Amino acid sequence: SHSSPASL
Amino acid sequence: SHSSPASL
Amino acid sequence: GAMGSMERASLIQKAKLAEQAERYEDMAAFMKGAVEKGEELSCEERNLLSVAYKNVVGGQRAAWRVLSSIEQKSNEGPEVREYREKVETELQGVCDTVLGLLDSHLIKEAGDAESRVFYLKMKGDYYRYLAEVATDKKRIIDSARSAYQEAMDISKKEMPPTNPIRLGLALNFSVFHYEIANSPEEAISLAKTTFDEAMADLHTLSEDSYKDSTLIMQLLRDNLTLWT
Amino acid sequence: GAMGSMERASLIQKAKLAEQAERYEDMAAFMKGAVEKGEELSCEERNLLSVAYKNVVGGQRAAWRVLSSIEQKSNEGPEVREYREKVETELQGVCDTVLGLLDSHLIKEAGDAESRVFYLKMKGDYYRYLAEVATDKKRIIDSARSAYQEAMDISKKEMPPTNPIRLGLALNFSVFHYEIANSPEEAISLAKTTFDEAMADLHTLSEDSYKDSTLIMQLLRDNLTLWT
Ligand SMILES: Oc1ccc(Oc2ncc(Cl)cc2Cl)cc1
Ligand SMILES: Oc1ccc(Oc2ncc(Cl)cc2Cl)cc1
Ligand SMILES: [Cl-]
Ligand SMILES: [Cl-]
Ligand SMILES: [Mg+2]
Ligand SMILES: [Mg+2]
Ligand SMILES: [Mg+2]
Ligand SMILES: [Mg+2]
Repeated sequence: SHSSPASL
Repeated sequence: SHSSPASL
Repeated sequence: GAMGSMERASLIQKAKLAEQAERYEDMAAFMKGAVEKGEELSCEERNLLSVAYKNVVGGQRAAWRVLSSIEQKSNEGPEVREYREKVETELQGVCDTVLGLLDSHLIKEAGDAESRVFYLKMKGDYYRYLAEVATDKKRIIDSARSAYQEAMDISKKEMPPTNPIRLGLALNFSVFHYEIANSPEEAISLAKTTFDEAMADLHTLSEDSYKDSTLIMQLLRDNLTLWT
Repeated sequence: GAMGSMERASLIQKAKLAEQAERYEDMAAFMKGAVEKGEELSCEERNLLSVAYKNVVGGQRAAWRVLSSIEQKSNEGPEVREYREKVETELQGVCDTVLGLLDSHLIKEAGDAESRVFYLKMKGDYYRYLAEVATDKKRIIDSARSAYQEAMDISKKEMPPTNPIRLGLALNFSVFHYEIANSPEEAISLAKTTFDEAMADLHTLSEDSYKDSTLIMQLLRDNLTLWT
């Protein structure tokens, strides 16, 4: 599964 | 410049 | 701390240099030093902290998965188990370090939604990484869930549905449900409702914010395709 | 040494695991431990040693080049210089470690052409990496040249022109001439003669050896295209 990028 | 691979 | 003698501004500057050089262990050590100066972090600095440690643990997770797969095949000498344990222990050390920074004292000083949700999401993330290797497992899972849930409650009250932090939190909580908590239906429901609610708020955004939000929405979509 | 308590065979096994996991710092530490057991290395083990340290220093060289470029642009606070120096010092430490292993006592115990040329080539390589950051520079360059030259003399006497070790040595010595020693004409001459002599020996080889040799010949060709 894809998770969030670190930089938001 | 290209140099040699490590494994020979 | 080995960074105690360096100026905060110099640590931030060097974290950015380390990022450009793809030296993420250095980057994390610089940002740890910056956190330990005791001041709250700016939005930019919070992102540098996350980038650094996410790349460090990302390499450890990838290595752990390689070694675990080899170990499981070997169970279809002690060296494979020993080396997997070595990487696992280093991974847990990094997670414990991040969780320690969040607990001393980033979360308790974070009052604004953007910082508090960011840090609580991070807390959920690094308990999730601990859960991936745990076999304490139930309590680690509960700690991840609790952190994600507090972040979710704040984000729904204080942030618009397209906020990238809110979206990235919902994305990662849905991954937690699917990969960790054996709750694929909860994962699908969270991803779909998050996607649909963000869709309906895109009209409020500038071109640049639109790009930020839709990038994360595409990850929600990709997961829904994989999960259904 | 931190690896002194581990069996030689276990260190080799774990070096191979670290390679699969792309954990090259671990891989180098395991192979350093294996070298320090005092026995000569097999052909496979020599290659593991080289793979490990070449990937470690490769990351350091890439980071150093990024930081040096930033530093030169800044000269068109001390932080950029300090951090470049930090990476540079770590890079030099790795090179010194490899050179120390070669001098204590891999080279002096290597009697067969394949091992002796391999180690002398490595010695030239890691002095070349030191030369890339040196500004002692002349003496470091001379040390690289001397090692490459002894390796060349042995390889031409004892190895066929298509031997991959001989070819990789000639390739790297030609890069030394072009990038380090300000001798592009020597570099071109060495690359062309090496390529042509290997071409004329390919007919002696099996399908598998043919593939090994032609891979390195393509690197010689690519450099000649870049240099002419
Ligand atoms: O009840 C449901 C209906 C459809 C569904 O699947 C998706 N929903 C949204 C997107 Cl963007 C992509 C997909 Cl594959 C999930 C639950
Ligand atoms: O006198 C010379 C003549 C040609 C030359 O260039 C090449 N020689 C061989 C190859 Cl494989 C590729 C090249 Cl571009 C170099 C020196
Ligand atoms: Cl181990
Ligand atoms: Cl520094
Ligand atoms: Mg100060
Ligand atoms: Mg169902
Ligand atoms: Mg023994
Ligand atoms: Mg000329």
